[PDB]
Amino acid sequence: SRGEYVVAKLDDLVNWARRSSLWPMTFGLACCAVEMMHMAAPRYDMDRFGVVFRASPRQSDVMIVAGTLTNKMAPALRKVYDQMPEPRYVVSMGSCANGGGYYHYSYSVVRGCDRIVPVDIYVPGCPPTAEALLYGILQLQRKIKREKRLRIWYRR
Amino acid sequence: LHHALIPHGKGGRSSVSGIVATVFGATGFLGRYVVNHLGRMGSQVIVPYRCEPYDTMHLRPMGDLGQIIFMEWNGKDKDSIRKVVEHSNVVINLVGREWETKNFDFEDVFVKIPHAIAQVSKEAGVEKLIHISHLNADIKSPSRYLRSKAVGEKEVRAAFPEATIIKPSDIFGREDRFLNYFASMRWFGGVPLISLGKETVKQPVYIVDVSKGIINAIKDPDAKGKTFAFVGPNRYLLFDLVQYIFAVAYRPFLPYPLPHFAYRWVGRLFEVSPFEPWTTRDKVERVHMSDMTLPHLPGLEDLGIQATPLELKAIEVLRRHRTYRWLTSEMEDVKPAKTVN
Amino acid sequence: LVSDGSSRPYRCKIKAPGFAHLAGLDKMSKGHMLADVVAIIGTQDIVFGEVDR
Amino acid sequence: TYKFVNMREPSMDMKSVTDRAAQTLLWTELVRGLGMTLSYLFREPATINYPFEKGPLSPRFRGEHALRRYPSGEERCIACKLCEAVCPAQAITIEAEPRADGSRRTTRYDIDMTKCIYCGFCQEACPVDAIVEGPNFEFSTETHEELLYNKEKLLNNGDKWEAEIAANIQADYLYR
Amino acid sequence: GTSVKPIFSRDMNEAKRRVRELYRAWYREVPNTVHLFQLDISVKQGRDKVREMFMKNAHVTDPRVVDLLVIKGKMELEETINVWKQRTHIMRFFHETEAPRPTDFLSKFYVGHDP
Amino acid sequence: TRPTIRPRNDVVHKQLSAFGQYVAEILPKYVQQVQVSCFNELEIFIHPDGVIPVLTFLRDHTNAQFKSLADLTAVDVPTRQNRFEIVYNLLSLRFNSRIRVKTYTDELTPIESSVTVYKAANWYEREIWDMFGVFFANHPDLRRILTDYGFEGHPFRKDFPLSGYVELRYDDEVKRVVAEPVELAQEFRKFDLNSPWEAFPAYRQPPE
Amino acid sequence: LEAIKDRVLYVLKLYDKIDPEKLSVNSHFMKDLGLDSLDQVEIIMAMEDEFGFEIPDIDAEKLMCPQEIVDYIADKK
Ligand SMILES: CCCCCCCCCCCCCCCCC[C@@H](O)O[C@H](CO[C@H](O)CCCCCCCCCCCCCCC)COP(=O)(O)OCC[N+](C)(C)C
Ligand SMILES: NC(=O)C1=CN([C@@H]2O[C@H](COP(=O)(O)OP(=O)(O)OC[C@H]3O[C@@H](n4cnc5c(N)ncnc54)[C@H](OP(=O)(O)O)[C@@H]3O)[C@@H](O)[C@H]2O)C=CC1
Ligand SMILES: *P(=O)(O)OCC(C)(C)[C@H](O)C(=O)NCCC(=O)NCCSC(=O)CCCCCCCCCCCCC
Ligand code: SF4
Ligand code: SF4
Ligand code: SF4
Repeated sequence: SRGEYVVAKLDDLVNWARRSSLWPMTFGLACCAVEMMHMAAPRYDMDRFGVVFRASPRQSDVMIVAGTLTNKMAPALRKVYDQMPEPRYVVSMGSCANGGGYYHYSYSVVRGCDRIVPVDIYVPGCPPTAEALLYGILQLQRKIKREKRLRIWYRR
Repeated sequence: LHHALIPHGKGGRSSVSGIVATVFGATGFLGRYVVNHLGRMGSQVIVPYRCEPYDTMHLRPMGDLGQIIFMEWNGKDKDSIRKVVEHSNVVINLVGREWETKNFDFEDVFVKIPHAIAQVSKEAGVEKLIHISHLNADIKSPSRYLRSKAVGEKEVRAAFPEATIIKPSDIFGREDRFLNYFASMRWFGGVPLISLGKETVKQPVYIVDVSKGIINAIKDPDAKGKTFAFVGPNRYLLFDLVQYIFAVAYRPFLPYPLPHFAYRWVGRLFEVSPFEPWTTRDKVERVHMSDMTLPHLPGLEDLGIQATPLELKAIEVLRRHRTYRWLTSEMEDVKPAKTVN
Repeated sequence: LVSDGSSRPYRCKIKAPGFAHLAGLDKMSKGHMLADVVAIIGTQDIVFGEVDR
Repeated sequence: TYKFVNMREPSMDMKSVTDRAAQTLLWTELVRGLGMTLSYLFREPATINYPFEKGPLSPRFRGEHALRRYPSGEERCIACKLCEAVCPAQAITIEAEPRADGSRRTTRYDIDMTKCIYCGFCQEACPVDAIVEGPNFEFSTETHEELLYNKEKLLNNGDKWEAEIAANIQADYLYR
Repeated sequence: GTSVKPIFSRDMNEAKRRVRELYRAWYREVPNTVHLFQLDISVKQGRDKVREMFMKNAHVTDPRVVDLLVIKGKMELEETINVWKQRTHIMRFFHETEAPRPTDFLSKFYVGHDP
Repeated sequence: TRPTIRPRNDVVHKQLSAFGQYVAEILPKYVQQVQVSCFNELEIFIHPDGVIPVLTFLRDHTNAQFKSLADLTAVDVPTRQNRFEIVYNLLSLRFNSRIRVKTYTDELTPIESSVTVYKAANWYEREIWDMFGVFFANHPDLRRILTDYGFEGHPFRKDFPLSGYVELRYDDEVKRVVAEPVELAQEFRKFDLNSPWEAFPAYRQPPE
Repeated sequence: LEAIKDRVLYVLKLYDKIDPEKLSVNSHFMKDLGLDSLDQVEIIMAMEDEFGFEIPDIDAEKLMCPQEIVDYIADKK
């Protein structure tokens, strides 16, 4: 159909820009944040993929929860996630952000950032290598490609 | 009971509540509240969705690992309905639109889909079925919404005789229609009201109260085949209610009478939007219609929930509609509206 | 490290150098500005994993 | 011994004073910085073309876990729970019982990959080289539950990566 | 020891004086806490909660324990005044998301093994 | 020679013992006990009300210039009448040495704040209070440093459970993070690792 | 002093736990009205609200009756 074809091509166009223009928030906790820095380093340059760090959550599309989320920090992480405008995606990195990590049975650690914010991608490791995080970012990009928002709207 | 369905724990996040609930229309306002309550209780929740998976993201942190399961379903697909209700002992029906799209109408969302869900659930052996209807569901109602509501309620009762049919009056909350719709008339200059809102009496009900009643109806053993009416504790005139809404929002209130046919034409103009319409003729009819009084039907007090008055939770919804000048004004700063009891 | 004769340490206090430096951050930032405070934090070289433990 | 980093003093002769004045007026060190940056511009970048080019690794690399087998196909694990005892994060759960042929074999062997710290103590404590940390590291998942491995998943990982794991163990087992 | 070192307040009279002073400090702060944090509760609710939190330690008969309690109360107040806390903690005082725990023997017997 | 056995330092042992005798003679009013461990570490156990005089002496005396406060912590021993054991580790750069000063206190007894002797005592004593419940009398700003705002209980006590009593999560109904009673999907598994056979005869205690 | 008396009585009558029917200028807070220390503290703070001046804690304890309150205020003008 003409309408279905138009909405499919338009959805592919929209998903391409979001897929190829990821702007993660400058946000790191604990040891896992160093692997983000090595990913940004020349060896595994994230900028060549369209992945550019931005400081303001308003101008950010992806939150990389990289490191341990504590009880004293959870309100701030939730606040910045809320202040980040839609569409927004979440990549948790490392065992601490995935589940509890080395500090699962701790009185002051949140056993998983998904108790606070909806997580789109989980990157396993302690810390995951820069290659592993780059693979996670590419997997997030492929996940973005499969979104069909205009196709859902047209058939709604 | 099956050994896996025996409740365990202290009713926390990681406990077992023995409830396996398929929540149709969970990607909505009442749906999200009900799913949150179920997950907090510690139940197995299945979320049938037809929308984009991105729009189901907020439901993920609502339960522990493996308790929320997302399965794609189609409204006119009994195979998908059976797939999503195969292993659940409770089925909750909250599907409903306030407008009519090209493919789905009020007949589809309120008669065909609820009847299909009720009939397929009966074949699958689902123990309990909760079905959400409207309080002002009249077979000869002026609104197609309410006519379809009544017909679908009859069909659901015919298909699943052991159902619990809940009839909320007018749900108000953060992501609601009621308070937001009445507080969003700022942009169109004044507030158009039919007969200046002097002939309409409404008693809105709190969303958390509705969700708690829905949860309690599941745990109540002697609410199997019943009909409950969920209404608020206070009844207001429409004029008084809108005046209180604008007073809490700290917006100037300039009401004016608009004849019913003119308001219907205005609603007809606004419903040509392919996206979610701001208002429709059916919405205008429902707003003008007065909330019915049904003393014989049980309610929140019968289910064990004390209805929360509007004056306590109005500031949760209407503080967003204020400006920086009045953002920090306290809850007590605005006098309660004039009730009609 | 305090050991009570068993196979598990009874007490383990960890003295990180960044704790005292960050404690002294306030004094070093007297009569300075925001950029100067940024520079002072950088020159103190604080890692909050070891600061907090 | 010790040395002073900043203890020099500049000569006050006329030539040095004029050189410093020229450096102040004509931004010589700024031009030097520009030249260094230009040199780096004309150098060759160190960026690898991922995923078509992969970073170097070693046989000792700790990645995704796996449960191995003897060449006969029998499982190596003997349910001795040494890995469970030594696991710093308590990420391993083991339950065993006598098999139909009387072997000491596990019925439950779960590893929580959101709790594991990938420290490699389990493969050190294994006396039969059953549990290993293989070479795979690209196993990111879209859901939390997929990272809660069990015995079936770990055996599948072992069968999937057995050749590379065996080669790495052959290459590095003389240092252990 | 028979001669226990006093933190301050000596006997229980000065401890009660400090308790009343801290109660006044908390009471005059509830409107500011409601205004700044943009709480949806009433001022009366906040004052009632302060009163309840004071009353749950009314059985203490040791001046040193009372002094430590008022020290920690002043610490909590200075956390609130300086907006170090968020709405999260102030509402954590209210336990707004807990289900009503049963207290009768029959309900406890029905729900589980909890004494 | 014994390659696997750490060598002893009799010179340093004798020097530390002589200095311990020196300080014990100088300050009989507070010094309860002096010890030198066999790996050359000097320890002084003093009365709790002598913290300020002892630290001031060990900081300002010409023969004891312990200018740097290396560490300050506490050890919780519930079986003692005074459970908390406050430990000061001091470094003397002029004489290239280290010393340890240990006092005792319980829940309700304050310990005089030593921020007038060393400035690092500010944050160190704040941490001690936050983690053990020990109150320091003249502290310029005594408040929690590491625990969450509004946290109840002092985590490092031996009787405080490992996972605490509350846990945090985001509740969508109230649109904020909430604190709820702790509930673990998998309980921490307690291991009894001690062998029932005595390991060190030298540390055997009288049966009594 | 009649103005002070009526202002004090107006403040007292607004208090929820104060019974206006049994309320009188000579009614003791602890005995006649059956209050406690914190209720008296709240009453003293409300009195500070009306007259806009500070009441020391030692002075605040010597105001157990409305007559005592009005006498203290009159002495302080
Ligand atoms: C002014 C108004 C806005 C203007 C917008 C239109 C102008 C721009 C037109 C579109 C820009 C180019 C879009 C196509 C990009 C092609 C690049 C190519 O590499 O993409 C491939 C194909 O592109 C996408 O897959 C298809 C979607 C993009 C094209 C959509 C169809 C055309 C839409 C309408 C275009 C004209 C607009 C008309 C209406 C305004 C697959 O890439 P991908 O797999 O990801 O990368 C994997 C990583 N690799 C490379 C290392 C392997
Ligand atoms: N809200 C109110 O004031 C009152 C509501 N009710 C009734 O309560 C129920 C819940 O209402 P509410 O949450 O406010 O409304 P919403 O519009 O917010 O939610 C409707 C839900 O049904 C789903 N849905 C809609 N159309 C279809 C379809 N064709 N096929 C499948 N799923 C569909 C929606 O999913 P998606 O995101 O894909 O569209 C969404 O999950 C409704 O039945 C309504 O009639 C009764 C009284 C008052
Ligand atoms: P009258 O003197 O007869 O009665 C006095 C009282 C009722 C206090 C007792 O009879 C009494 O004196 N008891 C003696 C023991 C004692 O001192 N009890 C009081 C302990 S002090 C205390 O518990 C302080 C606690 C800190 C305050 C809690 C803060 C909570 C703030 C919540 C704010 C809500 C958000 C707005
Ligand atoms: S997962 Fe490991 S590397 Fe990452 S923050 Fe936790 S301890 Fe550090
Ligand atoms: S690598 Fe370490 S933390 Fe991970 S399962 Fe093995 S022993 Fe446990
Ligand atoms: S250490 Fe090896 S043999 Fe022992 S239980 Fe673990 S995997 Fe099995």
